[PDB]
Amino acid sequence: VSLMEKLKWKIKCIENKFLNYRLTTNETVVAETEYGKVKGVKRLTVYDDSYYSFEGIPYAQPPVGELRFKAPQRPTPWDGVRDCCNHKDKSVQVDFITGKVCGSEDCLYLSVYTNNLNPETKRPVLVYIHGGGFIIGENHRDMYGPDYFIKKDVVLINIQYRLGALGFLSLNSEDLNVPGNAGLKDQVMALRWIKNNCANFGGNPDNITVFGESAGAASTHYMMLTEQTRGLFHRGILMSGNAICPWANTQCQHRAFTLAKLAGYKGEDNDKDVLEFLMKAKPQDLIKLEEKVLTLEERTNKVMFPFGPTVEPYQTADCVLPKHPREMVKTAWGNSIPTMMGNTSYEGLFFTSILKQMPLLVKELETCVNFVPSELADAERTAPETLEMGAKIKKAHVTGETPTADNFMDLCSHFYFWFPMHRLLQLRFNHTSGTPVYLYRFDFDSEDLINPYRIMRSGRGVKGVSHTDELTYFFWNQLAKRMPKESREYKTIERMTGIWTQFATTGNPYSNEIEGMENVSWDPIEKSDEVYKCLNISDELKMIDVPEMGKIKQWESMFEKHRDLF
Repeated sequence: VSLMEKLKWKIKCIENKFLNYRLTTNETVVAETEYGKVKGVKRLTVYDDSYYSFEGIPYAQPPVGELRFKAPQRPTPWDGVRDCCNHKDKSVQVDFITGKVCGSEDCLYLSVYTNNLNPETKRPVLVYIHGGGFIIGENHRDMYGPDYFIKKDVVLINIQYRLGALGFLSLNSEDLNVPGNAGLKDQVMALRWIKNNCANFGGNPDNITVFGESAGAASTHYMMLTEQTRGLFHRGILMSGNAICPWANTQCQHRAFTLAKLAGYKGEDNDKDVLEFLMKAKPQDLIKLEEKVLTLEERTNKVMFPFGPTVEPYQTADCVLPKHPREMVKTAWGNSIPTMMGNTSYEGLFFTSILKQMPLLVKELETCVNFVPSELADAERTAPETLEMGAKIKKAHVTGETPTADNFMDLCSHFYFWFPMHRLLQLRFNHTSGTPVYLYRFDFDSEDLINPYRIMRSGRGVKGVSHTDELTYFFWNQLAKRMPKESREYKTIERMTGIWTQFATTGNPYSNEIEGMENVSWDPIEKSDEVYKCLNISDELKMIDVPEMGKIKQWESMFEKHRDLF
């Protein structure tokens, strides 16, 4: 990221800190938790609303020393009052703005927010799991400010979880107790905490909604798939992602050795000796080198991250993913709760930045063999069958004689997002009680209000609604400003938070008290639907057939001769 966005962000970081001190009040309050008392503080928003803020609540033991790479354990309770008027640090990670490593291993906390600690009725609880490809992200309010949501009468909770190799290291040997998915196990334990403690903050423990975007959507989906969380919550929202996305799981059992070797390890490839080295390495050395772990073959086969959620090699006490996600959908308790899913109108637009550095990537669309689902494609991507599948993909997105950057970004939309959603809906249909799933499409474009992901994707002055463009209308961030209440952006905040809270409350997203929704008939998707219908969200709200549907069926026809793998 540029020297200009570095000094620019540095200034906004200094501004957000002064604004945060300014928007703080003297009204501290104390709440009960099952681990002891916590002290929160009341804060202000730029729209002159206020909320109670409990930050840095530990939901697990700090996963340092001998707990590194290990499943999390419950934290130690305290007497007295724990100070929660400040944020703790984020997980160790590479800062996308600077490129420096930041964060700390002591990262397992959650934050709780609400406009009223003593509501006269129990409120719907909303749990946000942040995205960031399982390698970046945080629950700090400079990125995920509760300001928009606390205009509503909900309890909003933002969690953190271990990222990167520290969150997702996986070793085959059953004796060392590092099956993988530690970061997901973090999320489970936070869900358990939220279930037993939200009532102390005015939350209804029988009405909990979990949601997230990108990796957060995949996380949300995993929390719906695993037996570990059965009955913990009651609604789910998958925003631009789920667990059968190609980027949302990887078999990384061999990559530990590689990481150890990048970090200066001397010796052989057995897990024990590898683990011993990694266990004493500086956290920020491991994270800084994760970028270098993937082979050129792996990057070629579109493996996006070295460490991430994985099928665990053996089962233990806190096992989360004992089988491939497609298999888990077949018994998943979460299939039987109300679900909403969606995508933006131009997801792949996110990859503008990557294309700018590698224009050679556009030539991949000459045969498109690299984008054929990996379970179908051959190693070298040279078999005639693979060239055949690649051709069907090519027909879907190459509009001219030569592929363009726009063709490319349009393909990514489907490869990374629309096609996986399709596969999930059809799999779920064969294995469900018949609880509704609702679809939306986020199509509202604006440059007048943005979020920090736009700095990373180099989305400055770029038309179209990219992946993460919607976050701006759910959460306050240090690049936000107060918007006139009649502006299109303000109306979209209102609509977006209105629908999400309406869904959270009732398991049904429709409300006539939401402006623009008076002609809306939002029906869920049925197994017998050849065509998906979705609430299209732009300047107006309108029910439509998903525009991406023809290209989706094109991708599905790759599985004409392998219908078992669909």
